Amino acid sequence: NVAHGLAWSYYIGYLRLILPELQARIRTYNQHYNNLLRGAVSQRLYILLPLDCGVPDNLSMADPNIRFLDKLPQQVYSNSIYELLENGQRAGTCVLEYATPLQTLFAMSQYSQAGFSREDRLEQAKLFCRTLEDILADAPESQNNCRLIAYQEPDSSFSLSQEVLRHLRQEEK
Amino acid sequence: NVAHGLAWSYYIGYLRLILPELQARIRTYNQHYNNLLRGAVSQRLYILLPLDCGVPDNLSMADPNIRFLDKLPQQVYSNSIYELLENGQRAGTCVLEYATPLQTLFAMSQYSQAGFSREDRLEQAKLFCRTLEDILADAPESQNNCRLIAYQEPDSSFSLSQEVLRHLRQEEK
Repeated sequence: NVAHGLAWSYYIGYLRLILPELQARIRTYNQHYNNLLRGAVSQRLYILLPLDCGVPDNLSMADPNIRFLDKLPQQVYSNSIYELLENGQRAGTCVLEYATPLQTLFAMSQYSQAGFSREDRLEQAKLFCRTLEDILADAPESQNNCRLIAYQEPDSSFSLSQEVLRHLRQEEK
Repeated sequence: NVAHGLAWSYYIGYLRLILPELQARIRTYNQHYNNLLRGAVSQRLYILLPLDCGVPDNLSMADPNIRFLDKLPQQVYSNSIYELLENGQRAGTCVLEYATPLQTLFAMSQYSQAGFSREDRLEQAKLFCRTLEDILADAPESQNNCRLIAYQEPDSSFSLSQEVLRHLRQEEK
């Protein structure tokens, strides 16, 4: 039942650290990194939670319509702005990253001495989102600075860019 | 019951990574970083587990008889060699560090929305060592490359250097 510790550490040792000074680093990119143009990166941190726990080290490997734009300026943690493409053109920009602890779950199910099957993994990943949802709920302001994008995959097709673009548009209003 | 996830992640995402190429990086420091002298740093990774979960960011703050000697050479993870002093003179050298996840436990008990008392912390820290002991047992070779130094503190006095120097000598034979 590793999910509990996974969620607490991820909030306590990461989110609660970067999330407070988050929107600031963004308006800095949007308004103080250029003279000629205002940037339009969303205000929130988008966290990918594939319940499959696959974490490609390049999001273009997950979707060529997700392209790295720039590093979120600092103030040390490194974050990444991405543009999302739709029909060959930019539909949004946000800071985007995987929830790193899913790597632990993935790796746990590739390691014999753990007795960890794909079904264990899934059961644990879902548990992880729910625990994290709950922590962020009872955590002041934090829940508002970020949005959780949990998803699985069928056997049709799946667009990660469309998935993000949803919240990226559903938040414009 | 965060300890389980804490232990698995610490093994899966850290120990199982650095421990394999560990003794190599040490003999490199001991035999290939100098021409005139052979180094005498121990072969194992010494992991501090204060059940109090206090982690000072300088081990000289924990014990002035523990002094930073050098960074363990690489091959990216950074590690630290320490000399241990006894009566003003060097009694051993080893690579030494805290088990980082105890920070999560410490911080959890300083954060209201968690319902985490000192007693919760202790109960959880001990749980963490035991889980980690068990993982390292059923993990080939790994258990041999490292030694776990769990300890609490009274209300007499406690020497961290003496504690380490124990294993540092109990391993010489």
